Amino acid sequence: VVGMGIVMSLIVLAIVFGNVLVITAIAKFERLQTVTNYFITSLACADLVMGLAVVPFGAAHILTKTWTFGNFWCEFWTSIDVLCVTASIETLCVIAVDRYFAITSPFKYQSLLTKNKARVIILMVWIVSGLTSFLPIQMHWYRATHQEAINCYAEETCCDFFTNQAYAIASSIVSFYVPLVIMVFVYSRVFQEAKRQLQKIDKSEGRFHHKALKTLGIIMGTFTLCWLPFFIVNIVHVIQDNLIRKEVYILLNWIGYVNSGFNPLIYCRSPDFRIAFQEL
Amino acid sequence: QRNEEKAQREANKKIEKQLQKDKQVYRATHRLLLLGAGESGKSTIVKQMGIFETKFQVDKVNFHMFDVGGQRDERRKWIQCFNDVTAIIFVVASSSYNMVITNRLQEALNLFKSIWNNRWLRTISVILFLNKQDLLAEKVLAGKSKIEDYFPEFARYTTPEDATPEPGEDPRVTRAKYFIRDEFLRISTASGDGRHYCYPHFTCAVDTENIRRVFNDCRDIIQRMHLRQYELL
Amino acid sequence: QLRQEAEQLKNQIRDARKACADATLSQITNNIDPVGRIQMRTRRTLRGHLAKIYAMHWGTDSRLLVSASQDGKLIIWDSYTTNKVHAIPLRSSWVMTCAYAPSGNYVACGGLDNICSIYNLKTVRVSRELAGHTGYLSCCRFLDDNQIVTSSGDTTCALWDIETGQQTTTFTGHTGDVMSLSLAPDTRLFVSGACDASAKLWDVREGMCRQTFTGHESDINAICFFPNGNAFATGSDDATCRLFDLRADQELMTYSHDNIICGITSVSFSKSGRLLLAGYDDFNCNVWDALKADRAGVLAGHDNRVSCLGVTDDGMAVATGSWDSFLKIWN
Amino acid sequence: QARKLVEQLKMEANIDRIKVSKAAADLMAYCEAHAKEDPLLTPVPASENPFR
Ligand SMILES: Nc1nc2c(ncn2[C@@H]2O[C@H](COP(=O)(O)OP(=O)(O)OP(=O)(O)O)[C@@H](O)[C@H]2O)c(=O)[nH]1
Ligand SMILES: CN[C@@H]1CCc2c(ccc(O)c2O)[C@H]1O
Repeated sequence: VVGMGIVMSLIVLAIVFGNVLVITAIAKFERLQTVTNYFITSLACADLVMGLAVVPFGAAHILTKTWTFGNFWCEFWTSIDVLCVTASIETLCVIAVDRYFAITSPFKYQSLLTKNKARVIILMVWIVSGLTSFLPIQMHWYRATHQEAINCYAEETCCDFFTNQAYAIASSIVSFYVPLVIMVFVYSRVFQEAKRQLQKIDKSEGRFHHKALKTLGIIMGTFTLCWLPFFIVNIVHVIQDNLIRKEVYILLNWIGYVNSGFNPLIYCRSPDFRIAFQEL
Repeated sequence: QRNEEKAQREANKKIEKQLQKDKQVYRATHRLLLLGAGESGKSTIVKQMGIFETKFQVDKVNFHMFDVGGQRDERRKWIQCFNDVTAIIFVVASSSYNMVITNRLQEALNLFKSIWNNRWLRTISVILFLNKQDLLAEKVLAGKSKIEDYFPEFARYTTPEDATPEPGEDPRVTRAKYFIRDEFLRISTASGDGRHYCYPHFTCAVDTENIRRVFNDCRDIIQRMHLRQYELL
Repeated sequence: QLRQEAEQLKNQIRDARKACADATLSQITNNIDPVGRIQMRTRRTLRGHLAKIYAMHWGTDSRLLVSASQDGKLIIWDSYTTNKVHAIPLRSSWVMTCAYAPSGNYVACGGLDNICSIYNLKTVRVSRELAGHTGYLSCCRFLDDNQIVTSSGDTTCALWDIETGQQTTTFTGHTGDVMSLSLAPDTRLFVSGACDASAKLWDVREGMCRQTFTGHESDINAICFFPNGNAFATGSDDATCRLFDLRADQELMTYSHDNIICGITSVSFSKSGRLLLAGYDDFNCNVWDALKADRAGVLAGHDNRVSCLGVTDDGMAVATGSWDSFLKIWN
Repeated sequence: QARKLVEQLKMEANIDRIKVSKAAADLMAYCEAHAKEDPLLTPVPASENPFR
């Protein structure tokens, strides 16, 4: 337990530093303010909120093995967890669809995406995440019914997660399983277009004269490896009881959290962004 | 007092609204620059489809062409203004290898090399039209003139394996056409690396497929730019 | 025959120039106190242009100014409150210069259409079109309410009559494109720098060339009179500036640095004639010392190449324009 | 065309020229005399600055 605090103190610092740097670099310089960069700001805001108001309280609760903040703060913390996770995941699908539209139809891309439409889309995404998280949890439509659930809800010092079979399925479907297929289809089409363009170039100037695969592999693999096992066990532990332990659940959930710190290292590797970072 | 301030604010609001309205029209049009050597056929190719500008629409897309013919200086100090165009159209008469006017193709090649290697024009692609195909075929069929007299390297040149000659093409006319196209592509490929490319076409004065060719080339140009921006290409 | 006589005359001129160089400006100004450190901060930023900017001219009242952009617009600002006053749409989208009349009644324009156009502000509509040049316009300046001097790319300059649209006189002698000009304070002479690395001192009343200076090594992009009227400065694309004297008829000082390799797009003096502000291709502006040739400040608030630069008549502010479609007022 | 150039050089050859020291002294005197009324040289108080 001595080194656990040391290792968990670095995650908060990394998340906060990366997201603060990204937000400050976007806000300070006018040349970086485009339509595409609006979604990155929302993703950074969600990751920053997760790094600030989620990781420290969870780490303290794990270390002390007791929730010393009554019963209101446990529910508020759970609502914030769900809200931040959903709002972070949906922005990746938004960005993927944006790139799909930008590459597949280049003539109509300028007219399709505007500042007002981007703002409307971001507001809709955040509203949907809030409806998924805050509305059911605070209205007590997610609690379970077994004796252990009642006992843990009664205790003020105990704050554990118990849900009914329908809520887990609905939340997993809304948060993870719907964006995944959309992103897979989008990136398949993008890879096809890139391959076609490369073939045309080679057929044109082949006599005188890998990147897409690596980029797509990074983008898909990071997200899938970070968030896939948790949303499998989230249904496994309700379908088949007495099959999933608590420590495994916590470990997979925390593996999911650290994906919020890797985001600035994937969506902000641009010469303009690097120059902006250097100027700071 | 505030009486002048209110009128100033109203005028500023009206001007800003007009500018916002005009920005949408400005951002959804494509500008093209038309260049060519002397007697190459710029006027004939533009009529079929200080300064001269034409506007045409294909597939509900707005296009806007320019033809700078008012200035005929050997140097081009006005070439730095056209550093934000979609593409450049270069027209050359490929059937003028025996006109002294160094012959004409040498001057055209030098002009193409100078345009390609320019500080401001380092991210603009070129659509290349090799005009006057029928005259080139007629010259090749006749034995009066030989290309090796003016271009010695043609003697050791051989037709590339990847070719698409039409049924009416003789083995010699195809060889000459591909020799000239390769002569241009050799200069094209050496200088740039991924930033901008060249699109060569064989054109005469009776075909009416040039608008489709420009449309497809511009679509490819924008698609490649977007692919390269995201590091997918 | 004639060529030998021309060479002999050139040698005689060169020998005559060398006999009058008793001392140097750098030697005389050794004991004067240095200007020190000068720092300028942006006060206003103007937005509204959809494309890059080439031209800008201050008003006589030191409050209004005009600007021209590639999108085909001509906007008049109010630097005190940042309020757009006018927006004139242009027939041709390729504009390269603009000017603002001394009385504020009219504004001129020109570009790649080989035509100079005058607009009546206090009537906005086109008032007169001047044609006859066979090359793109590079500059235009108002002598008074009824006269204007223009230069074009056909190696000639002309003096126009707006009322009738006729060239009163024409100036010839350059072997390259004329790139800029500037009028004397009393409006009796003017200078023009061309693309053959030479500048000449013309006479408006007579119509003849009086002096020629050939100190540079490449194209000349900018020119500006000293406030006194007995000197001027030029800026070429070889990253050098030079100060010429009319009476001594030779170069006095050179403003160059070893860390600058980019070209110069515009120059301008100050109210007292002590500072010299020059814009460069490396996205920033440098401030020199006229009597020392020592750099004394840098203005680095732009994100693209600086194309124009101007100082107000009262010497209260400096305006700059760039290719990112933004103007900035420094103080 | 050569005759015109010869005439131009002949006209330009006969011009009086003054000492470089005199011109430098005149420029220095003008700069020194008009140094007080230069808002860009000596910064102006913020009371009389219309841009701030
Ligand atoms: N026989 C034949 N002549 C052609 C063909 N294409 C172009 N031409 C020549 O083109 C000429 C028509 O004038 P343009 O092609 O516009 O030449 P231009 O007006 O001088 O154009 P620029 O030199 O670029 O300014 C005719 O006299 C033809 O000789 C062709 O396919 N067949
Ligand atoms: C306690 N951590 C929570 C538990 C369940 C859950 C999470 C995230 C998104 C969801 O849709 C969920 O249902 C996890 O972050």
